[PDB]
Amino acid sequence: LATRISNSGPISIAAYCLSSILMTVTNKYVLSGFSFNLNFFLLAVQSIVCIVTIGSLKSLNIITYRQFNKDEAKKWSPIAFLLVAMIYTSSKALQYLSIPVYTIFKNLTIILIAYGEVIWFGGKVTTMALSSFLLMVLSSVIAYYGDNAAVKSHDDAFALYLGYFWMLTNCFASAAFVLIMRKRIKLTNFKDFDTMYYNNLLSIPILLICSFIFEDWSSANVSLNFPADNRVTTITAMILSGASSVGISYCSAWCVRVTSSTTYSMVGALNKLPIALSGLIFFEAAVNFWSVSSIFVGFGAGLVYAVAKQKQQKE
Amino acid sequence: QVQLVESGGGLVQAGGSLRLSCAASGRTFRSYTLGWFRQAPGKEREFVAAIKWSTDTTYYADSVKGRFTISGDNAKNTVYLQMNSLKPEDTAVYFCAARSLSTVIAGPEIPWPYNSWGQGTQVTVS
Ligand SMILES: Nc1nc2c(ncn2[C@@H]2O[C@H](COP(=O)(O)OP(=O)(O)O[C@H]3O[C@H](CO)[C@@H](O)[C@H](O)[C@@H]3O)[C@@H](O)[C@H]2O)c(=O)[nH]1
Repeated sequence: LATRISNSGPISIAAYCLSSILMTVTNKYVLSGFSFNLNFFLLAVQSIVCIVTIGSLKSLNIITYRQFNKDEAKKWSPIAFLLVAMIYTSSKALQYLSIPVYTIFKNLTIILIAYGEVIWFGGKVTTMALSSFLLMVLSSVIAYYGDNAAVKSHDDAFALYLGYFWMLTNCFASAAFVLIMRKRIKLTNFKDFDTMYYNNLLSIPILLICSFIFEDWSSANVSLNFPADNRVTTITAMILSGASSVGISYCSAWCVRVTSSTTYSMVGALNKLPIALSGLIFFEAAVNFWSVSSIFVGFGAGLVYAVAKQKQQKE
Repeated sequence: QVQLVESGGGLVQAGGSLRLSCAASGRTFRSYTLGWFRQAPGKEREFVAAIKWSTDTTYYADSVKGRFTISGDNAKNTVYLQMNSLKPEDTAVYFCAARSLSTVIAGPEIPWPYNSWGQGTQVTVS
């Protein structure tokens, strides 16, 4: 029976889409809170859960990756730092911004990635790709007006500006992580999961130390973050978030193996709309002319670019 | 540190009126639902009222409909809970709980989605 499901096409895409939604909803649940401040601690727990999960699977012979080598970690530390900066600014941006606004704002990353490659990696941008970049700038502008239509005090606007600062920094940190990691993967030759294994190995020590220096580790503050009554729910949300990162990685390699890479690029772009709607259903998000049309213009822009890369790779 | 602080509790004769507040020592109540619970001396926590900050939609408990009035002043990030015609049974510690999840997944009367809580204030009615 397991063989029948293994080769299925529809199942491979359903598992990936549900694991992507699971990651966003649980991450947003813990992050939002009201008194949550320990962002570094949360990221450290998610990384520890990832290392324990893959360590469990490899023991049972469901996933194969390399064996840690000290000489192989000194050449991967720079990418560990770039991962720390990317995830942290992603938690801050998601903490202050809604899930829909965050998702479309994340499309600004591929503008920096695509134009990052032309300067150094010798790539090019076709007319379809350029037409997309304009639509994702338009979606960004509309969404900014969507949030700004509900702020009427000195506060509730400085919160927006903090959300945009952490979002813009995360855009430049995600572009840097993708480009640099691409440059170094030629040197290291990691293939399927060892890239995730080292990422979540070095990320753990860095996050733990950064939590000690930056976050407030006191008796009072810890009580605010994790009230005794709501400990069980918060802990279960953190565990599901960490194990959802492994679930998406295993279901992504699963999707590519069955339905090729052509369908996986379109599945990632199409899945953005379910991720955005999950914010409206699960959390209180503003609904109006600007915000609703921002989801569909930012969705159309992502779809057009995905078709643009599909055309470029064809020839 | 972000904490919710209540004020206005005290002792009031039966049939009187009172007002309680729930301020914030940090971020704003935008995109949150604020609820008011009560813990009688020897019973469990009970829902009293709730309000959605942005859309100002209020959900009221069964036994406090037509007596209480939860309202929100957007100019100071404070949530009020007027109490009228208090019966002696209202004696309890009133807590304020912030929340982010939506009412679709869990009802407004369920405590688990409430991820923050204030210390609370003793309200006594004789
Ligand atoms: N959300 C999420 N995405 C994940 C996760 N793990 C991996 N991914 C995503 O899965 C993809 C993995 O692709 P890589 O193996 O990193 O390929 P790449 O470096 O993006 O490849 C690029 O460069 C090649 C050479 O220039 C190109 O051939 C290729 O098309 C692409 O542009 C990336 O989009 C990555 O973000 C996870 O846990 N969560």
